Amino acid sequence: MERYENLFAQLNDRREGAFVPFVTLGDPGIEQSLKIIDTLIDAGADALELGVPFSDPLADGPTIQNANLRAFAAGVTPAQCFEMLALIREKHPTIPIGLLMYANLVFNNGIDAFYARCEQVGVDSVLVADVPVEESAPFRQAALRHNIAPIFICPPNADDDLLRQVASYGRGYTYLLPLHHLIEKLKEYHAAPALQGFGISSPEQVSAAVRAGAAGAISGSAIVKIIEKNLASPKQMLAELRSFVSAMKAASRA
Amino acid sequence: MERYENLFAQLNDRREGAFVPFVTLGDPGIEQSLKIIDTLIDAGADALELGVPFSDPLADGPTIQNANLRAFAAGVTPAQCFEMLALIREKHPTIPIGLLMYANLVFNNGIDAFYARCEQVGVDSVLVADVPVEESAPFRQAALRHNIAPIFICPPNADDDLLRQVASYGRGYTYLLPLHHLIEKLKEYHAAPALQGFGISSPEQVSAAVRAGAAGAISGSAIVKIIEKNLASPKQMLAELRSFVSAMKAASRA
Amino acid sequence: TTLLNPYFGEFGGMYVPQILMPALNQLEEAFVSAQKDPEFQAQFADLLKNYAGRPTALTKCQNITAGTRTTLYLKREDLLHGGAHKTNQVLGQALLAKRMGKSEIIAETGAGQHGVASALASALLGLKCRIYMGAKDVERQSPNVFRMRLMGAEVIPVHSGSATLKDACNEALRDWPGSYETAHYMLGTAAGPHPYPTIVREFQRMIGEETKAQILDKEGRLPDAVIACVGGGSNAIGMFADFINDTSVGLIGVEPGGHGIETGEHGAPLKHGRVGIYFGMKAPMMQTADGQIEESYSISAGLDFPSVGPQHAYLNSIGRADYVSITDDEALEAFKTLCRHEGIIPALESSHALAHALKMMREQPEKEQLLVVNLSGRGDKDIFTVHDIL
Amino acid sequence: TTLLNPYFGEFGGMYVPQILMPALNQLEEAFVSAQKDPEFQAQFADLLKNYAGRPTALTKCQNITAGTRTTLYLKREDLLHGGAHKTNQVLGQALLAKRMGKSEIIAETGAGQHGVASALASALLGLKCRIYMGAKDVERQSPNVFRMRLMGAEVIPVHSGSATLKDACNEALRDWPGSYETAHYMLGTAAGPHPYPTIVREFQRMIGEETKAQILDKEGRLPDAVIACVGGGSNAIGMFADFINDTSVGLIGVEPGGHGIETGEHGAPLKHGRVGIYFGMKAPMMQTADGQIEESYSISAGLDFPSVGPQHAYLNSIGRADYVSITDDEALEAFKTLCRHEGIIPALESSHALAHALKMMREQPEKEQLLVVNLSGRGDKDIFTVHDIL
Ligand SMILES: *Cc1c(COP(=O)(O)O)cnc(C)c1O
Ligand SMILES: *Cc1c(COP(=O)(O)O)cnc(C)c1O
Ligand code: NA
Ligand code: NA
Repeated sequence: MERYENLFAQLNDRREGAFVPFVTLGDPGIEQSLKIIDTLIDAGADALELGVPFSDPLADGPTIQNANLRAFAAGVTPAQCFEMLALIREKHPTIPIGLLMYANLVFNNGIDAFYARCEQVGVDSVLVADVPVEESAPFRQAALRHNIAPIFICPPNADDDLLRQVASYGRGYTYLLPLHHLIEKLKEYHAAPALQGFGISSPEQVSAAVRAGAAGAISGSAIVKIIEKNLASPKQMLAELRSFVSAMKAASRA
Repeated sequence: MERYENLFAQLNDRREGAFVPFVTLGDPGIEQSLKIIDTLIDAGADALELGVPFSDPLADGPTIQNANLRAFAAGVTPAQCFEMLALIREKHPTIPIGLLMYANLVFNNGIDAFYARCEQVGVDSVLVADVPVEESAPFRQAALRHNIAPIFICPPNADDDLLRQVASYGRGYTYLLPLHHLIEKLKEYHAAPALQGFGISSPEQVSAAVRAGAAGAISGSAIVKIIEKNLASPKQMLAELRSFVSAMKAASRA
Repeated sequence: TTLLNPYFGEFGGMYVPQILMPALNQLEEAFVSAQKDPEFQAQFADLLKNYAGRPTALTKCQNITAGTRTTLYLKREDLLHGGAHKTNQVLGQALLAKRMGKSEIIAETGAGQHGVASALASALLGLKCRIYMGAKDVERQSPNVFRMRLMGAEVIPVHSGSATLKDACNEALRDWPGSYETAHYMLGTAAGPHPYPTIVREFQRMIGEETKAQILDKEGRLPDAVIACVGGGSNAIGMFADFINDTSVGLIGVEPGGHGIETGEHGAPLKHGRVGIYFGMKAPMMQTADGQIEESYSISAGLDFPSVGPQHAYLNSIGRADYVSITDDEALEAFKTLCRHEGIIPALESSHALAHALKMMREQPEKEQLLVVNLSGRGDKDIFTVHDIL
Repeated sequence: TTLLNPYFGEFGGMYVPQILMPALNQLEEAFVSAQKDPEFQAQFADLLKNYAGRPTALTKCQNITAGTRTTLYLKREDLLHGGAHKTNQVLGQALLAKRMGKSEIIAETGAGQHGVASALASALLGLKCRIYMGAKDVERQSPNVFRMRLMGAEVIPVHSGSATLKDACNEALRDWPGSYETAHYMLGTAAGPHPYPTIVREFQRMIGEETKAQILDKEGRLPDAVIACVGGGSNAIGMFADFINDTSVGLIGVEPGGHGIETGEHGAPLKHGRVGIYFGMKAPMMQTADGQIEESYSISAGLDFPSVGPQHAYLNSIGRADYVSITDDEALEAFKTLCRHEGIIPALESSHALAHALKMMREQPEKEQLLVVNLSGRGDKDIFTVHDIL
């Protein structure tokens, strides 16, 4: 959690939004994914949201489903992913790193065990895609005992009881899926700062998210379509991911 | 009918049984069948029992069913059969000629019409294979108005009421399917003289039929197996039918 | 001599070789005796209820009829065990064969549903069943041939004549004279020599008895018309019998019109053939001009019997039932309408009955009319024929 | 917040993305309301009686059991409309979707019988039905795919992950968050997120209620054990529910043992897998050692769901039901025994239940025991699989 509090304080000293790309760990292979992620960071990502491949991603669309397919075609497992993470962290001490997990992968060998392994490699938050606030107690509690921020989605028609639980229960940031109203409620309830997610796919939505009052934006699958499109030239794939991230981050600046 | 009364009177002056072969009209073609029949007669047949090909011969076995198949492969129809018969008769004025008919072929165009056509070409009797005595009235009556003998099968377990109707209703001969008892009953009821049928396939059964007291024997399908076997040499087929008939008839002699 | 009358006006009779008369007289004796025997009546009722699953529903089809003043019910013999109504009268004839002390069953089959019926009844009741099936039909009915064998029956292919249903009916009639002391001939429609047209009507008449009590219950009055397809006539005479003395009720039988009557490739001998004598009886037949019997054509394999029961020919001749025809594409249309508007896949035999009801509604859509169609079986078995055509 | 409890001891729950919670809460609300509504109860009863053909028979199998002191009845959900018990709970969930004002149905299917069910109910009740089916399963289930299309449904192939049933269940859960204002998710077993395990039990519980009244009638006492196959758990929990509080009655569920447990190619996660969280619920799953979900193997395509309902896992953990397995060749043996000795072709899913009853009789043939097997569907659809193996 610490690392996101530091980040948002730094961004706010600059009057600047955060830009957070998503990618799947190991897509399209481990060594290639290590270089895409060092590229996102060098081009200006403020934090990363990283996916572990899971056989049945019932809350993802086609782009992501095909990311997991490429990762499993390369042999990628959760174990390999935790190795990956420890390297990313050793190379980059301050950038916040979140995971996007399916429940089974966290409950597998023991939910406390999972949060202790994220706390050992240096993950800062975990969003579990199929656990709603109503079922989240063991997840939040275990994240919190291991200094990991549990992140929750605040869906678009969130009624007021849901607002208040997402504010009470989340830490790090609120994954926000009329906007100006969702956002002002979350601040009223003292929620973690809000990142707009979904459809963030060009510079102007970054800018508009910050201007609605969100702390930043998350690009849930546009980084992934750039890999998918450039599979035949690793070098060209890096370049186009540098170009895209550079401009999204340009847009968060004041 | 006259011609069978004359025949049995002649046979009885000689203390001799009758031998009556069956064949299908047009098997295996019209001109070939005309020559098999002139052969049966020249070799000593005392009367003929002739089949008209019918699509569903539900009271015949395999040998006969295959005879009708060959006849239909040659185009044979009931009309052609009546032409055939008129030629046989013109060539041979005294031999009795019976038909073995299915009901539909007699009822087709009018049962009186059928018996008048047999009376015009010179048939002397008709056995209809699927009409039992219980349904025979229109058949017998029409046979009788046209001087044609209606023939009935006296089956092997014929109870006494059936004996008496078969004796009352048949003329020409009784088609007989303990023997010495069936036969003595038929004579008691003054039935038409009895021909043993079924399985008459070698000389010794001719002789034994006459010795049980029957007037003769009918070879229901052995003549047909000799055609079936010799289809590839018409000349050899005639010879073997002459040999077989000559010996069956030898056996009826006293 | 008989105990009951073998004829329906001019149609019917016992036209079999003399050596089979004792089998028929014995069977008529046994049946009259069973119909007076309440222990037999209870035995039959109980297999039909706890084995076959009677009574079967009467379903109102409101989506089909919307926008017209037709109300249509379907009597659901497609929910009977085995999928068609032929199971009711095989359980009755099996129990009659046990009553006569027999241990063996003979049966004939065309598309194979009577063979399947007769094999299930023999399996349940401890009889050894052999089935004659013309060889062209065995080649085209694998699923049916293997169900009969799964159920223990001997399936004997018949290669003579046309190698279809009339040819196996001839082969059954050849076997039975040598075996009738221990085997029963389980004939599979309301046709053939007496006493079969009577027996099979009486062992199917509960379709019509349940229809009457179910319609009275649900609408308070009898149907305007009850409509059934006619291959040899058993499901139709089983729906009609209880309504014959209710003279306001229309009885309508529908023969297969195939490619069209005027093409000559159909199966409608009652209205389009000519009376002849074959299979044991005098009745309208599919036959050539000089008297040879021919086959009936339909897209529905089950409407293949090339004559019709003699009670149908009698009720047409006195005008108490009317008979019509429906062609292959009329049947196919009604089978698709029923699947998509009611969720019911009907047999393409039954589809012929539903087609004619759908024309009675669509030609005069404001005529108030209460119709029952006998849905004689289900149509799982037709879905690929209906696949490949379309 | 919920109105009813989502868990059965530790199993169950609502593990879905947050944006789907309003769909589940709305559906639980509607269902509680319908279960108190006698006009709903009459509407359901009437389609089950006059459309689906309830009640279904309970048949005594005396040939099977001869020579032993086992009496075995079979509850005949194979005579229900569509051929399997899955038709009872789709007519109930369709009526619940109409209660909520919805006009569209989503459903998932493996071997295709739930797709066929859900397409017939949507056709009869005026809903527009789309069905997800993994692409490997569409390729191997043509007859089912075409019945769904004959009946009007849209069939959408799913090519992601393993392109089988778990993959279409994922695709249904992807669609529903964008469409729940007008579409109902008609889940096809007693599993998945709350309230589905409850709803589907309550819409199948008439199998067990009719079994109790029918056994009391015919034998005067309840069964020693009632036996049902367990793919995801709906036909089994529908036979067990009315008997749970009758503590003398054994409840036995039988999972597919495939090639043999010890081969690892089976479908028995309740006794042989490991609790995980997937599809909405915490329950035993077929899964790898690091948590990826895998497929269940059986010769029977319908026992393919790779988890089990959470009420089964709860009733095993407290010992009120027992669970066992039966392998492919045990099932195939019982399917042949039933065809040849009783004239009944059972589904190879049901065959698993009958196999285990046949072993309870044959290992201890002088133990007096009154057994009911739920014969959850018919087996026309298996005759060529059972053809080609043998
Ligand atoms: C055989 C069959 C028919 C035709 O025979 P009938 O004797 O005329 O009833 C009709 N419907 C089905 C489902 C059949 O199997
Ligand atoms: C689908 C099916 C089953 C398996 O599903 P459950 O939910 O376990 O009942 C069993 N029998 C038949 C006939 C089926 O179609
Ligand atoms: Na006909
Ligand atoms: Na399972």
